[PDB]
Amino acid sequence: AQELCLYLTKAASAPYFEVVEEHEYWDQRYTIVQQQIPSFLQKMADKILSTGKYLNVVRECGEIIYTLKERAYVEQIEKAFNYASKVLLDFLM
Amino acid sequence: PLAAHISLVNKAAVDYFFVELHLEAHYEALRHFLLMEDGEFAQSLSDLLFEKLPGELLNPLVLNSV
Amino acid sequence: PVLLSLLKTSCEPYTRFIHDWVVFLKHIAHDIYVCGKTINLLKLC
Repeated sequence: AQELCLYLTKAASAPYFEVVEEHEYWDQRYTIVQQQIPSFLQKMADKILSTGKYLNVVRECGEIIYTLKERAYVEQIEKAFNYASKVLLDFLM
Repeated sequence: PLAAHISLVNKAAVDYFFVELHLEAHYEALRHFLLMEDGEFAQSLSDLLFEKLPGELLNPLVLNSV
Repeated sequence: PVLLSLLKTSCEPYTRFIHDWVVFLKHIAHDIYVCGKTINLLKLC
């Protein structure tokens, strides 16, 4: 029943990992919701929100798997946030 | 099958400290400052403080800046 | 065989715990306690 509950969460997470709530001057656009935090990404609750936020101020202008005691996904997020800024910061200089 | 893996972890744990985090540097650096091994520093810190001698020489504006 | 097949699966989850940091003779008892904490410390670095 640990192979099963890994088959569900592997498929019940593809929609989430293909898109933090948005709104409609820029600190009220996207804001963290505190309840719905996985409590194993709580360490990086600020780099996720900061990673996509930089992608939108440029867009409107013009794989992850869960493992225990292994942080292959915690490292995978830092490898994209370290690029999310290098495209926007360079976009303003 | 166990002791063969214990020695490889520890040897890789200690080596990780020296060649990456410079444990050998911190020791030979704290001695330069705390134990006053590096001259021209204690002879310049103590020499400054001793120039004064209460309410002065105690606020973070002089001793946190000296 | 019957006892073995039990012991062979009654230790299955315990190996996983041991598979993280990676009576009986005390010469290795205290060593296992430190052989794991090192792995659990490198995981956070």
